[PDB]
Amino acid sequence: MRAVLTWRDKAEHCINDIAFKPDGTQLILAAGSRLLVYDTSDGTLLQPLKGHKDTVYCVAYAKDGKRFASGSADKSVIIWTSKLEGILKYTHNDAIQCVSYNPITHQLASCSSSDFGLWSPEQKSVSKHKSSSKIICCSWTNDGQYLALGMFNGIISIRNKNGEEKVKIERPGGSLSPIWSICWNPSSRWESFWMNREKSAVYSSQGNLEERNDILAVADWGQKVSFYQLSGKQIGKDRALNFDPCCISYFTKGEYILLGGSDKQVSLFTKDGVRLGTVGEQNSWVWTCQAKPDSNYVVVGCQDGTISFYQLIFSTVHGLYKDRYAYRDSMTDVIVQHLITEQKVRIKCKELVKKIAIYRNRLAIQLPEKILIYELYSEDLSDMHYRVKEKIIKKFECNLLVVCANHIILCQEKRLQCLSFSGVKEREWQMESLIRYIKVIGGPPGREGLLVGLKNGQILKIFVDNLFAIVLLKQATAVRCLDMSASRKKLAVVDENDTCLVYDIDTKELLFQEPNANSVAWNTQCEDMLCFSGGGYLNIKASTFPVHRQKLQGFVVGYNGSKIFCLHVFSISAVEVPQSAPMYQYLDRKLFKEAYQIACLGVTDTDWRELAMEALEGLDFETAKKAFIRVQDLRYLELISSIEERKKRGETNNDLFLADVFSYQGKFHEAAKLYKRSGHENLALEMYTDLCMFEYAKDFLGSGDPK
Amino acid sequence: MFFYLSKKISIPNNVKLQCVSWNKEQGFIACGGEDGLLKVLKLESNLSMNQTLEGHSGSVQVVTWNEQYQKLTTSDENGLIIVWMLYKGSWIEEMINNRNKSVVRSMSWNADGQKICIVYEDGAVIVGSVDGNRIWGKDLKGIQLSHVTWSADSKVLLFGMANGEIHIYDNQGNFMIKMKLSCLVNVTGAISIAGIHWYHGTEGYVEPDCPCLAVCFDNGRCQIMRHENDQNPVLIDTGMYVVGIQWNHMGSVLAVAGFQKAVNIVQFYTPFGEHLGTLKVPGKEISALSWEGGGLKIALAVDSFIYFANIRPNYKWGYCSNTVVYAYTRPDRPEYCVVFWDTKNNEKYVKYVKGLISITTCGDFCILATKADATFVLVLCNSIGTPLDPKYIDIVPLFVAMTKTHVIAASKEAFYTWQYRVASRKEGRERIYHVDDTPSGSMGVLDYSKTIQGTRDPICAITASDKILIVGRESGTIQRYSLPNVGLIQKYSLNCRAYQLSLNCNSSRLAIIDISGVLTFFDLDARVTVVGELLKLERRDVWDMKWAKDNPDLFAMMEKTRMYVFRNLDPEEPIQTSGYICNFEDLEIKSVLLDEILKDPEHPNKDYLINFEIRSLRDSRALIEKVGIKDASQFIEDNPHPRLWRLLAEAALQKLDLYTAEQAFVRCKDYQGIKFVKRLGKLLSESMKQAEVVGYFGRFEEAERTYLEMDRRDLAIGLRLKLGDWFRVLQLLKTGSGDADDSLLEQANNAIGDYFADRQKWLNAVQYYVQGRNQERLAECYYMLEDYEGLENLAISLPENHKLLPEIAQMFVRVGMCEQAVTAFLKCSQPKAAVDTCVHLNQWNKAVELAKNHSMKEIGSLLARYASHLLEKNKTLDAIELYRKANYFFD
Amino acid sequence: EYRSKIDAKYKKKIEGMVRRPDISEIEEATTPCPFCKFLLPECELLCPGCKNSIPYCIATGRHMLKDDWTVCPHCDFPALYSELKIMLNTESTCPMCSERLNAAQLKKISDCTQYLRTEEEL
Ligand SMILES: [Zn+2]
Ligand SMILES: [Zn+2]
Repeated sequence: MRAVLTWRDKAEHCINDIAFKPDGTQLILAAGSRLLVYDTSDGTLLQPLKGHKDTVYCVAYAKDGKRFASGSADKSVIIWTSKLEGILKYTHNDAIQCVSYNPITHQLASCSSSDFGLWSPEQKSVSKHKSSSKIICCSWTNDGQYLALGMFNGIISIRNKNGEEKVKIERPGGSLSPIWSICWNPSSRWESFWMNREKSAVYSSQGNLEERNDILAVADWGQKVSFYQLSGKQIGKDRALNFDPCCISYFTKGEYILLGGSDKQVSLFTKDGVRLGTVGEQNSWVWTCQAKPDSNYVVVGCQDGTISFYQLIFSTVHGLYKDRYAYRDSMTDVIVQHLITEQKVRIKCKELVKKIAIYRNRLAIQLPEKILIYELYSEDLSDMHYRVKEKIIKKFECNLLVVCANHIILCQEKRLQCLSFSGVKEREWQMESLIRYIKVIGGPPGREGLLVGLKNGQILKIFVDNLFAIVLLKQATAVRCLDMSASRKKLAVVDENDTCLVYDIDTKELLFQEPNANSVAWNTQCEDMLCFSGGGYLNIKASTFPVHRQKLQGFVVGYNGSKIFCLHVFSISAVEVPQSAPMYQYLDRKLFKEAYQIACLGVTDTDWRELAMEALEGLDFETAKKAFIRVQDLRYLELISSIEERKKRGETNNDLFLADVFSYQGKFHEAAKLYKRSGHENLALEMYTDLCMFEYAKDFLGSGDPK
Repeated sequence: MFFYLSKKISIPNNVKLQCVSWNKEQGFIACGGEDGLLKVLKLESNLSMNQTLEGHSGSVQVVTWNEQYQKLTTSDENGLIIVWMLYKGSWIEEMINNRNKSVVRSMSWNADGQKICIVYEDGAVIVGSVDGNRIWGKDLKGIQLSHVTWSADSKVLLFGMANGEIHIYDNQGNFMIKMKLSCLVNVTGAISIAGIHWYHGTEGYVEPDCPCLAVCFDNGRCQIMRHENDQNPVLIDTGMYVVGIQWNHMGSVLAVAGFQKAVNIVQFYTPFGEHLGTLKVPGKEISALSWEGGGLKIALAVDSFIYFANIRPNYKWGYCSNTVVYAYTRPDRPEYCVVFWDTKNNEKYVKYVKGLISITTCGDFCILATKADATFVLVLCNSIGTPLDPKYIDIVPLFVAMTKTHVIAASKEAFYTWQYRVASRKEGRERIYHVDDTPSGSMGVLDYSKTIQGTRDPICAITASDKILIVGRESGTIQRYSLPNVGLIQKYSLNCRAYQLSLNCNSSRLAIIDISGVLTFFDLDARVTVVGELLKLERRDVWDMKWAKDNPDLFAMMEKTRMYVFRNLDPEEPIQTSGYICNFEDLEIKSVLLDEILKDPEHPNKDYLINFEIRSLRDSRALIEKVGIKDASQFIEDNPHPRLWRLLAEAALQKLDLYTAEQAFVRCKDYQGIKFVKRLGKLLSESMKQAEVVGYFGRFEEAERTYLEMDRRDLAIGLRLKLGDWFRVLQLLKTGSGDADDSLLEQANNAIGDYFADRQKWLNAVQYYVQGRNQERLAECYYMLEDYEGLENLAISLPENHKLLPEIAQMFVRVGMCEQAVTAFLKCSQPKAAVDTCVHLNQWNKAVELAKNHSMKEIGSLLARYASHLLEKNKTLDAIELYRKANYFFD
Repeated sequence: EYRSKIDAKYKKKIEGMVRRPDISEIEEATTPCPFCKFLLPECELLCPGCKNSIPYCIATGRHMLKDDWTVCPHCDFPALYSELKIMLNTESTCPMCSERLNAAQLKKISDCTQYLRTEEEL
């Protein structure tokens, strides 16, 4: 989690309420006696609307982007329209506490200290209904059928569109816990209802619930947040708070909750109420904590008059080991996805997952107060039944988390610490400058290897069972995204200049450099293959050859067999590597065994035939046999068998074989030249007489006329 | 997207029909009569011609199938609702209901069939479950209803007033906002709906957020809107009293049935509002539409007749190498599923593609024209689906024409040429031309300012041969450019608007199928005094065509349900088939039944691939059958062609003439065949030659069985060994005896180990390499499997010296097993490395001990300076630890 | 599996040959097939030319030859006339039938088509 302050601007009075234009273009405040209209993109104040005569307490758009109401302490409500002109007005007997718009029917509901009034757009008068006590909150249901009124008595009256009190929810404590904020869960099918949108005249005044799955979040002044169903039954227990809440809201799809108030800060919560983190730290009470209608942006208005516009950023927390990929879903769950069978598995942690480390039959999840260690037990390659192995209960501070069979590794500054699964600390390594990267490179269960890179530029290998770091390299610039070849014979480094340097780990010599790399992955199955993404383009290298770059959205997480695995916005994706390009690159260099190794990863049959024929012309009969077998051409297989047995019996001329291959493909001319060069014009004559090309046989009548 | 009337069913006694409902899952057609008549029918001509006359006096107005649970429901003008179930192959009334107030205006089942809403004229609404009143029967208000429809999730339930207002409801009598009608703005008089259809996505959506719901009014204007829209595809029709609306089964075509003032019409539209044609039904007046389950046939009620129209949709298919590519949408995933069904190996390759504007094929390649999140993509793919090259272009790839070494993607106002191959890889020369640019012989590179000028004569179709590029425009004008370097050579200005274009191999003539399906021929080079001329071969209902890759004169076409083949404007006998020409080559036509495949897209049978032989090949084969080889050979020599020569040679080989076969191989210039026949003649036994020839044609199992039956396990083994069937070699070696079976079985086991290891399938190759005796590869399998215990066992099982032990010790050093590496090196007799690894792995005790044993004594300085460096780092404790490990206890 | 089973007299020899490999091997001579006159190794019995199994000389085990053909008068098994004659100098019985066989009983056969007839067509 991380929130960046896009813009902050201070008014001259407490910010009472805020409202967003549904398009998100502009927002509206309620500061003192005027309505400030701000541009969401920048924060430049457009217009102070000057309709009311006293303090403005509330404001709300109509979910249609055509009108918005505002009630004030002057005991009046003014309905403005877009383009910011006041077109309608009416009055109450008291200061208007809050006003809201029906999400579907645009039926305005404005409450006050004594009564609440409903007004349809086509209605010619305001229907006033008396209330038990002072109302402070309005919350229309998503379908627009019910209205929840939170009151100063610690009571919520849920009423229909007419005003009849359908149900009454009594928060414990009565007047001990005034109800200061409420909000319906906005996650329903009706959320998409209005996503396809396209002289002040005073108005007179005229004085089942069981099968529905609706959640009302309630922010009391007994310092608790409750969640109530439409039937009055509560959902779960309360969430004890140490501050008076003043604003409870939701994101666009109702996945997270925003809570502010007596604490001079704003907090993000799960939809269940588990605290996730801090959005902003303010200097006064946050009186409103709304969020942008369709983005991660949030806007916070406090009593000091400050308005702050944060952009919430969620960090990708994930691990990958070969064919398994665990990531953080919904900020509290861990999803382990198989990269072959695509059988996802969800693990509920009920707490903010901080770090994830995955390994063969091991899954470490660093919860804010503990680390959960999960294991696989069935001996199946596709087993996906993770059970809890251990719970290391300790408030951990670590830069990186890694997990090995029977061990856990914590990276913290220059300290690389090795703990058991029961929390016991076994070993500790002190590093040179600062650990930037760490990765398990396999090994025996309790004796595994670790590949460490430092901001010093130095790259080390640390074995869990011994207390000494083996120096692999001392680079020039810092290290990032280390990876090691499948055979542990080659290393690949990214060094803060996007320059992928590949080193021969045993001779300390580098092999090549590439100028744009943000992520590197060696093929776990083909040693020569390399992948690296940087600058929005994929790259696939075969040995020391040119690249075959694509466009890409995201960064490379893995490269297994013939599939790249890239992450784009918490979404994994598989790119199918074109094996034919490295195959033909190896072929042009007359490297047939390596071309076959690349082809075995999967190509078409035309490519297989092309490799077979190029091997034949190149006189590599083993690779030619294998490729032809994968095409199953008995003609060419029997030709190669005949050539092999002729070679076995003693024939050791490498031009007769090429002449035969050319004659057998159908050249009939280069084959004749090869036949003559190898000292056999008789074979060329036989070829031309068999083909009945007698005009060419005259050329190869070299012997003369001895019959 | 073509359409033609195909059948007719005259209802007896000339009663008027007021409703046709084609059951989608089962091919049942329910027809409502004007005098109490109600009939259930089924095709394949009728199979289940039924007269469900139980009840239903007066007239019959509404008819709805329940799909799941297969329950028909029918209503009178007297309000008698009857629900019918299929019992004992006949339809019997199951439920009967009668509300005695008004007439049922409409009925509709839920998206899952568990709930039904019926709307009356007096405003009463009755909603029932499959058995009884589910929730409510509401009396509503002073309104007259005409329609009813559920949503995808069955939550909203939108009605239609008699005065022309659609009201959105709650799944109860709770009135939500009235719908905002955007299609009618300038209308003035009274408006009635007459047609509402919501495509409950059940075969996927053509676009991830395509318009689904569709409303039309009797005046003629329609809006295709998603949920409750405010801006939405608007359409204007000349349909006076539009009679009906029907979505396709995939929701990709909308059929609007009405009649202009002028006469009956069934127009077709795309979900985004693009027009597609007009059917021009005979008779007095239409009454209802109903698509088939597969959307291929549409039944429409005209007077006392049920006219059937056959429909050819726009399938996204292609043929590359031996692979049929075909794309379809599915409910679960929001992107197109494209199957690269390789017919040669009966393999499938499912890809998932987001945009997928088009699929085009040429040679062993396939261009998928797609829309990305450099806004549009052209993915160049292999025949097995692997994307070789995604090329990002900006203009819309509305029309894609793919020649080998060129790809032309044309929008309505420009075309883009990209060379993707060389006659052999990417030599990209990307160019963009506006249609009215008249490019010169050659040239600006990637100048995209030409795609925004706009034109009054848009592009309708494009094609490109190896030499020329033909752009068809909406006025009938075609423009011809030189393809390798685009330059405007000629303009022709044909008669009718072009839909499909094709060029023969000579690029000398062009076959044009217009929008109405009429096929004509243009001769580009035939100069009359003008430049090009027509050819007077107008056909009527053509919907597919293909030239030969070999013969300029040879042509193939599909008209309605028959395939015709033309040799220079001379048609042959038709072939009753419904398929798409995958290939026309070597007197052979390969076609596929996409209509059958796309009904079961998961499992395409090989029975759907049909091969035809044109008159020449069929005649030669039949003459070979009737008279002996000797005379058919003379006939084929009179009319020579390489395909016929190869057929004659293979027939002779089957008969084992070995003389006619050799001559016919000479005719084909087939040296492989000549050599094979010479080798076969050198062989001196029948049933040896028969085995050889049955191996020649690829009947490997037949050849193996033949060799076994003649008591030759040797030659069966040899045949299996020339091929790669090593499992077959193991199976055969299990029985009988051989000259050298231990070596043969070891070779088989090593080869299977290689077979599994080349596919990265260790723990299967490890099973072999052990029954066989392979060491070099077995160590690699253990290493990649990280079975270091196996590596240790292998290293201790090897002899004292070996070429593999040093490699094993290096592997051990890399993984970090000092002890096993030291033992392996000492087995190699390389103590120097055995101590260098102890130093490297910081096992100084072993290093000093081995120095004392093997007399190196150079590690004292190593320890001294290592400890000096450690002390320089203030790690005195580490120095003490090493000095204790190295037994330098004094220090 | 076969380790720790070589005769103690020969373990030294076996380990000596393996430790210093000697790939030096004299090539086996090639002789014609009796059916198609194809040159194949003397000890190879399946001819790659005619795909026919070749009878083996009961004296040497080599495949039979047309120009050195003979048969034991007792067991009617093929044999190489020169090779059988040379081997009979030190053995007084047929190697195959274990019957009393002298050198004089061998008659060189010129027409061996009786023994070269394929069983399928005969
Ligand atoms: Zn032979
Ligand atoms: Zn004998």
